[PDB]
Amino acid sequence: ARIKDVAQVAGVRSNQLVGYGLVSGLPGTGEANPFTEQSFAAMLQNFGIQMPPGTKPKIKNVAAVMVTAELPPFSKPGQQVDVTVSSIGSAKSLRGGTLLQTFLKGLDGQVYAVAQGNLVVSNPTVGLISSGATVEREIPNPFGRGDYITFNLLESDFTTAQRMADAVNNFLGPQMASAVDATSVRVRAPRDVSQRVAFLSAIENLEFDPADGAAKIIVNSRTGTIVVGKHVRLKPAAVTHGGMTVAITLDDLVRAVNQVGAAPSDLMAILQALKQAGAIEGQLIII
Amino acid sequence: ARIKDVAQVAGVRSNQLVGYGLVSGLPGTGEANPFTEQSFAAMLQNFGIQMPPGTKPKIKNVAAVMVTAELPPFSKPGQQVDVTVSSIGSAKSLRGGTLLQTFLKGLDGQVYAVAQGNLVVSNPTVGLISSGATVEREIPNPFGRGDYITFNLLESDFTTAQRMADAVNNFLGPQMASAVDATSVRVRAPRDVSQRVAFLSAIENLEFDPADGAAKIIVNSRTGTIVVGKHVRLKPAAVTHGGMTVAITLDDLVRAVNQVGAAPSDLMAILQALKQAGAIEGQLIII
Amino acid sequence: ARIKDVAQVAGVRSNQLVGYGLVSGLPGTGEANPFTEQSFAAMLQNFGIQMPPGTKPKIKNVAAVMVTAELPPFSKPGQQVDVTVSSIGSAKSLRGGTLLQTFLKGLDGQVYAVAQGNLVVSNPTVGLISSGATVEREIPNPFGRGDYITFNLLESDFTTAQRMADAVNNFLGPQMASAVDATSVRVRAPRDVSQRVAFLSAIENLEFDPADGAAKIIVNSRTGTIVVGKHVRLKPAAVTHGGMTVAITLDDLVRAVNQVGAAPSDLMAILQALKQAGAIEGQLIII
Amino acid sequence: MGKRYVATPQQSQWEMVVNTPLECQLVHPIPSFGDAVFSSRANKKINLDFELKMRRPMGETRNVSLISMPPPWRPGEHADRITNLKFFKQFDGYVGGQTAWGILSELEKGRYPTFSYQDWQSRDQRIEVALSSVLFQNKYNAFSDCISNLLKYSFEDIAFTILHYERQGDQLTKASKKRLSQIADYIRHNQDIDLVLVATYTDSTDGKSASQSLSERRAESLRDYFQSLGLPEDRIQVQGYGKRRPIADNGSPIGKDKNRRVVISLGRTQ
Repeated sequence: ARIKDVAQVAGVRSNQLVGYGLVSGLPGTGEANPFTEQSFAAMLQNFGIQMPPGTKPKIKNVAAVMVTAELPPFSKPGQQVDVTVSSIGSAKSLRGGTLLQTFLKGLDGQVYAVAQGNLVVSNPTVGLISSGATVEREIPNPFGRGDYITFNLLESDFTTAQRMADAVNNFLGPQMASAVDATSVRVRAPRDVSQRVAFLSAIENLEFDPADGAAKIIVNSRTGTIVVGKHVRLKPAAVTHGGMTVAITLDDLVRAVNQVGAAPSDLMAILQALKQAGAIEGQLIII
Repeated sequence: ARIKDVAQVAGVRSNQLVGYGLVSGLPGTGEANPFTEQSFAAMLQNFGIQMPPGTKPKIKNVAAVMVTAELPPFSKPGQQVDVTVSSIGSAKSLRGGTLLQTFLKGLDGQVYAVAQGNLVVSNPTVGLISSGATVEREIPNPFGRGDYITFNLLESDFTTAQRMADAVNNFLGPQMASAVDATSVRVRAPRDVSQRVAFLSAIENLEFDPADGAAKIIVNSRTGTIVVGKHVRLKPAAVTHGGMTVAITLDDLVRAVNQVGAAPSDLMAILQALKQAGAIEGQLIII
Repeated sequence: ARIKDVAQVAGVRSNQLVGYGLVSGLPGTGEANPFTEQSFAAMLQNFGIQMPPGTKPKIKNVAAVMVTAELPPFSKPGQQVDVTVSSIGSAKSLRGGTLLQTFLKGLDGQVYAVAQGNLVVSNPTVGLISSGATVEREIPNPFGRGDYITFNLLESDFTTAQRMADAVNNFLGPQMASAVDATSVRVRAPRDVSQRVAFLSAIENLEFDPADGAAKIIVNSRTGTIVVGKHVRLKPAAVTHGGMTVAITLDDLVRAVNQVGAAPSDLMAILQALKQAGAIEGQLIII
Repeated sequence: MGKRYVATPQQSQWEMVVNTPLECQLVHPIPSFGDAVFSSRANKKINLDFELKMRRPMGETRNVSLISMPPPWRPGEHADRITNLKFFKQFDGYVGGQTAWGILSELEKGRYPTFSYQDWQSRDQRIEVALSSVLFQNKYNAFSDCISNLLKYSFEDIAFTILHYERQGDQLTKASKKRLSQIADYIRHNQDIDLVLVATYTDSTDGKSASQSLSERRAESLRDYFQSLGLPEDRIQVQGYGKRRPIADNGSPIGKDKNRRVVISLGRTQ
């Protein structure tokens, strides 16, 4: 696995932008909500048409939506990012709509992008635009600062952190990378920003073997799927479910489930009994 | 991949223009909204016909619309750009309409284009005009300033940025291009604007191989499609879904889905369990 | 069994983050609860739209939810974690929704993550997001402090604690690890944080045999499954159930159950009689 | 600015070109400049040659400065002046003795050995040539292993050999068999050896005809052995001189044993 596949550079982050806007050009599948009409009236005032107070627009092709964009790291003004458009009123469908000018604000309350474009919906009330938002401002980055760069593991593990440190040391030389915890690995990097990009290009393509990790059993209590990871061991026991008795991975337990009618989701309750009896060498996680 | 295919020049941007207008010549598929009638009355006053106050026009061939145009970089007065016309009232169809004179305003509130023309609609409430807007004003550009030009990658990556820098250096000579982050590459350029255009013409056609990028799994939660990118690796595990057990890309998991009735969209929930168990070497992205 | 499979490092803990948010883009399966409308109005005020007091939004695509995330140990800012989204009002379904910006608070009342994204629901009122929460703050750790590290057994046992101590001593040398109770094992570790990670990497992969543990019988009173562990012995006795008499693991008792009609869950009551007569060498646990 | 020739981390590669018990050759290609070759050869003494081989030959003899420059990705570390060499005209740069081992050591620490000098082909301007340490460790381990598995004798040490026979029998003594095994190893690993000259001759104890017969039988046994090593028959030469041409005083027990001997002389095509 390449380092870039299983890790991210510290300080090189994404940012989330959110804004309110109106979607027009709907085939009569718009809203009549008070906030939609209020926003529509304000927008019309912005163009020189001001209705008398208390006038009902009777609009049916306009829907109020919430626009969200994720700003990739090193985003420069003039670039385009995707936006997700979701209806917040009572519009039946956003299919075929057009997002009007909406300003996307950061967590500090400043506008960083402007979103327009045509919605592509499949849920008819959520659509996407491939280049809806144009980046208008930059977010500063700590990437070029300091005397080292840091890799953050996507899956935290002490062994994976140490193996990535060894991979860099073998490639470059001794005392070059060090694991500071189960997630972060610090690599000494050049001070020049151009040399650091060239340096990081060679390092992020290094190959190493991530560790297997702790043995876990993942149970989706609402879907019924049971994922048993590697290194999970079930201690032998006599399991009596329904009217039949079986002796002890899931293959034997699934057969015991199939013996009686019961249900494939009855296996989720057999594991909990095994966990209480100490017959599982691992972690039973319910998601 | 050519540089012009995978990158954009910094400072060479598009601009978005928006305006309000009326669409006439509709076969009785117009509006009766108060703002449509108000705008119609103001337009008629602009031609010497002023109805007494409180007069209802009873118009049925006029619809109020929002007109949007994108101004390409280096747009000169006299050029024509496309406009998207979307209905904002309650008109049933814009098919066969004619957009009347509408002024398109920039983000600074100034008029940069005037839009007219004939609508071509397929959604019957959104139409397009191939040369609707005529550019009337210029937007200044920083392209000819400075001692360098900058390329912004469409897909940000450290390796792609460095490979594009090497491509320029190999073509021209040493110390010519430098990658300053994962997105931007700076190339030294002539001071003369005519020589810079000739210089950029040779550079933007250079060929190089963009990097593969980080391994990702993209799941469209509303359509059901799952796109597994290159370099994604699934660690072996025992997955029990429904009543059958399978052992471990998607091909094996799709067969496990097809074993039981279930649904092709049940695979989206199997991946989340694998992600929780640490059996995915990559990023699971939900769009 | 590896040490990392059956034990956890003391001081290396997870943290639970909880927050309130709204889910938009629902196909008309939203709420009308007073708190949902109040939160929606406050959110709209945050964007410049303030409805007059007493205005009913009449929203149908918005649902109020509770967002929960678990913060893994050594979580750094910029990382992404899963979030579970559960409806708390009266929404019929959260399928196809979009979680709006919600702040996830710790047990001390401070915000440590921000959650957004697209919900993936199978129960239609609970959904999951694979990278919903972005970590924004760090929680300090006592991992690098002191002159030793401590392993906490997932299944507490004196023999397992001593065997893990012997496994470390055999690998490294005498007087290196010591069991302080049935759960914890203390291993002397380097003072340098980088050396401690390298040290812990070698130690957590050590293999040893966990002890069998106390003999137990686990009975699920609501499912009917009876899990009889190893080392459980039933003393011989004459059991008369229904109209037939049997003499004495579960196999004989299951046959006695099958003799009469009765039910497979009548075995749970036969064990309690055996427990009262002192015919069980073990613990009868009801879960 | 200046011309610096170094392999970037994406370009740096080390290779073990010759890996035999007679020679070791570790090669680092310096892009746009040439090669850097470390060579060790089977010998009784510690030997290493470093050769900076240039595509465009050295224009003039120049004083060269060898420094141990830290790589860019090591801020806060200073450069160590290693030494001053002389690169000669139309010859590859050569560093030998302890300095070549020091270059290998500075590469082991993760540093860049840099040769700086004024290039004649470059309008007499100062240029730098650096050896990259990227991807050096594994090939340095392989190089150390091959150096470990080097013969402890050279062609000069075995080219002339004199072996002795036992008092009774047609077999060589213990030490003579050991030396013959050494010769066989060197021959089997060296393909440049063309000629083998064998001159058996014995003591005066037996009769002249008997002496000649013994000497010829011994010569033929040695010729068959040398054939077994793979040399073609047209290369081996064997002659039995009997009890003639004594090198020691016949009559003394030690003298007769001295004369009971074979001469083996190798000849190579280097």
